[PDB]
Amino acid sequence: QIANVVLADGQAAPADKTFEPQRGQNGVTDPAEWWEKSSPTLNGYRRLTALVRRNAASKSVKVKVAIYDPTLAVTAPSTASGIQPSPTVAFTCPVFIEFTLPDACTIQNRKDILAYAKNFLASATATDLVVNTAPQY
Amino acid sequence: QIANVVLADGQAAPADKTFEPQRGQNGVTDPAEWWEKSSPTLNGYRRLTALVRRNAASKSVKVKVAIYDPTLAVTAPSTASGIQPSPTVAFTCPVFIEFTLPDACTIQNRKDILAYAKNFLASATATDLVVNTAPQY
Amino acid sequence: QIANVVLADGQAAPADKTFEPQRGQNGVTDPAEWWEKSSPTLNGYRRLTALVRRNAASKSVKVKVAIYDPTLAVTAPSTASGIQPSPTVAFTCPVFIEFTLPDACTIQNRKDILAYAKNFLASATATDLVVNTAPQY
Amino acid sequence: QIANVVLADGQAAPADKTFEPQRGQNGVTDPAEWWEKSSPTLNGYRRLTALVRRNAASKSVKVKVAIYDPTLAVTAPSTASGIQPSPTVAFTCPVFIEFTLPDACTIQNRKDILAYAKNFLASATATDLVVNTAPQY
Amino acid sequence: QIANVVLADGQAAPADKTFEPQRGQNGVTDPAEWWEKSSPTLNGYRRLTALVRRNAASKSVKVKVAIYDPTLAVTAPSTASGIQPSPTVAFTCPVFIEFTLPDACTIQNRKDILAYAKNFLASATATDLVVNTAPQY
Amino acid sequence: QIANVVLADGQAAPADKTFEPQRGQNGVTDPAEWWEKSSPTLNGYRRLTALVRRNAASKSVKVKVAIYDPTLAVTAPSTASGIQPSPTVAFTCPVFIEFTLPDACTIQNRKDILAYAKNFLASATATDLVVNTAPQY
Ligand SMILES: [Ca+2]
Repeated sequence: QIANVVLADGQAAPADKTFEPQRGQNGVTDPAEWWEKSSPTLNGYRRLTALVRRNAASKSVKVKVAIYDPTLAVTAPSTASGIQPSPTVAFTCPVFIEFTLPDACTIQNRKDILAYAKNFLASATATDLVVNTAPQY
Repeated sequence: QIANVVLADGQAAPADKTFEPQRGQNGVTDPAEWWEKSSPTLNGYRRLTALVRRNAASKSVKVKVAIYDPTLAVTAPSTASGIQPSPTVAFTCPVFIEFTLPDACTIQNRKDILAYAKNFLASATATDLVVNTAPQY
Repeated sequence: QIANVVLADGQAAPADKTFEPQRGQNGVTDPAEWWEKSSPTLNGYRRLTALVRRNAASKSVKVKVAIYDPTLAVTAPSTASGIQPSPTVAFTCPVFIEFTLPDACTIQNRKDILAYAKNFLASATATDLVVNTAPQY
Repeated sequence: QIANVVLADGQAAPADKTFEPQRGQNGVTDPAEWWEKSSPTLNGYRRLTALVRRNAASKSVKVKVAIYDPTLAVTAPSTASGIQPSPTVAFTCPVFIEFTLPDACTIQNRKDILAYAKNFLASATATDLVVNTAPQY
Repeated sequence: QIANVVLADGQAAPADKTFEPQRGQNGVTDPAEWWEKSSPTLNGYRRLTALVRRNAASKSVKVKVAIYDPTLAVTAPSTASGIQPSPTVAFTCPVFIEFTLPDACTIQNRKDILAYAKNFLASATATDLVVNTAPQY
Repeated sequence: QIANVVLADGQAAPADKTFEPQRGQNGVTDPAEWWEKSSPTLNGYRRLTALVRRNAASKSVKVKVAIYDPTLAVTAPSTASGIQPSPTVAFTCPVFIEFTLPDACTIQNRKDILAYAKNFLASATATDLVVNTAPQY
C-alpha cells in the first residue's frame, strides 16, 4: 500500500527528506507520484515516480522509478518592466531506474537484482562515477 | 581508476559477488565493463557496464550504469540429433540507471541525487516494487 | 602512473592549486586530464592536459601539455529576468607546451631540454614577456 | 631593451648556458632570436626565439617562445691528427611555448598563468612526463 | 591492476630485464605496453604489448602479445672523447603470440592451451627451431 | 631433424602429452606437423605445426608455430536417429607464435628473444591474461 518514503540526502550527516504521496498507480498508464514539499512553491518540490507495468509482448514486468531534484535560480527584487519574479527552476538533476523481470523468474532472482543495484549505488565506484563525473580509466 | 567492484546479492546472508574489470571507458562511445566469472562459461558471467559521457547539446553530463544478471537454463544429457548442449541463457534480469547532471550543478547536488537513489533502492517500497512486482495502491 | 599535480599561482604569497586527476591517458588518441575543482561549478575548474604519443613517422615521441586557467565572468542577478544566470566563462588563459624527443635521444638531452624550458619560464625575460606583454626590442 | 639570457642545463650541477642576442624582435613580424654559440661549429649553437604580437581581430596577445637544442654526430670518432669528418646535425630537441592573453586580462591573471607554467615545468610530474618519457596512466 | 613484467634473457646466467608499465590497456582498442628502458637511447628500449578483446561476432576472446627486442648499430665504434655518431636501429627481433578462446570455453582448456604454449617454447625442439635457425626435416 | 615433442598440460599434476611426428617439413611451402593421438579418432588429435622459412624480401627468417587443442563435443546416441554420430569437434583452442630473425641476427639475440617469449608465457601476468581472460587495466 502507499505511504510516504523517506530518503536521506548526501551530506556529512544525512538529512531525511520525506516524499508524501500525491498519486496512486492506476492501471499501467499512470505512475504513482510523491512530492517533497520542502520549498514554498511547487517548483521546489522534489519528485519521485514509480510505475510497475506488465509488458505482455516480452512476457515480463517492467519497474520504472524516477527521482527529480530541482534547484531554484537566484532571483532579484527588481525585474525589468514589471513585477518581482516568482521562483523558477534553474535546473534539475534526475535519476531514472528501470528493472525488467521475466515471468519465469525467481523471487531469489528479484532480490539478487535489487541488491546488486543498491549495493552498487552505495559503492565508491558509483560515487566516483556520479559525484566526480569521472570515467573508469 | 578502475578496479573490480563487489556487490552483495539478495539473500538472508549476503554473498559478495566480485566483478573483475574487462574494459576501460575509452572516449564516450565505449563504456567500461566488469565480468563476474562465477559460472564456467561466458553466458553465466554477470555484467556491469558504466559510461560517463558529456552531452554538449544539453550542456550536461550523463552517467549510464547497467547490471545484467543471467540465469542459465536446465539442460539434458541427450539432445536431439546430435551433441550434449552447451550451457545457454534462459533469461536475464537487467537494471538500467541513468543520472544526468547539468554543467551548473553543485557537488552537493550530485551527492544529494546519488544518495536519494541509493536510499530509495534500499527502501522497503523499492523492495515491494521490484521483488513483489507490485504497484503502489 | 596518474596522480594529482600541485601548481603554485603567482601572488604575494603563492597558493597551491591542486589538479586532482579526473581522466587518465591509457591510449594514444586522447590526452590525460586534471581538474582543479576550486570553483563550485564545472566551468570554473582549472584544467591540465598531457599527452605522450609515439609518432612513428618522424621516429619520435611528442609530449603535449596544456594549462587552461578560466576567469569566471562576474554573474549578477538579471536586470531583466530578475534571475541570475548559471555561471559562465568570460575568457580563459591557456598555455600550450610541446616537446619533441627523437628516437635516438639521450636521457641527458631530455633532461637538458626540460631544464631549458623550466629555467626560461622562471627567467625574468619570460616575466617581461608574458606578465608585461612586452617584446624584446 | 633586449638582453642575453642564461639557462641552467640538466646535470648534477647545472652549467649556465648563455644565449647572446644575435637579433632582436623586428616588430610584430619577426621574433627575437638568441644564440648560445658554445660549440665550434654553427651546428651546435642552441637557439631561443620569442615573439609578442597583438592579434587585433581576436583582441588578444600571443606570446611564442621556442628553445632549440641540437645534438651533433660525426661519421666516425675524432682523431685530432689528420683531416677529420665534419659533423652533421644528428637531431634537435625543441620546446615550443605559447601563451594567449585576451585584451581584457588582468596583470594578476598574467602572473598566475606564467606561474602555473613555470611551477609545472619544475614539477616532478613534468619530469616523469618529459625526462622519463612516460605518460600518466 | 597493471604491473611491470620481468623476463630472463638468454645467457649463461639469465639477466632479469624489467619492463616498466608506461601505458595500460586503453579498453578494447589500444593494447597495454611495457618499456624496458635499459639502453640510454630511446632506440634500445625493449617493448611488450598485450591486448585482450572479445570479438562478439565470433563469440570469442583474442589475446595478442608482442615482444620487440631492438639491436642498435653505430656508423663507427664509440670513442668516448669527442662528438660521436648517434646510433641507428640496426634491426628488431619480434615475437607475436595470439590465443583465441571461444566463448563456451573451459578455464581448464585455457590452462591447457597456455601450458602447451609455454612448455613448447621451453622445449629443445623450439630451441633447435628458433635459436639454431633449423627446421624439422 | 624431426622427433616427437612432449608438452605438459596444465593441472594439479601435469600430464605429458606426446605429439608423435606425423609429417615432416622438407620444403619451404608446407610446415611440419605433429599429432597427439590421445583420442581414438583423427578429430581428437592435438596438433603442432612448425615452419621455418627464409624470406629473401626482408632478408630474414620467419618461424611460425601453432598448437591446436580441440575439445571433442560430447556425442550421445541420437535422440532422433537412435544412431550415435561419428565424433565431432565442438571447438578448438589455438596458439599462434611467430618469431622473425633478420639476416644480421646474433645467436645471442635469438637466445634472448626465445627466452623472453618462454619466460613471459610462464609469467603470472600471462596467466592472468589467458587463463583468467583478464586485461591489464
Ligand atoms: Ca587504471
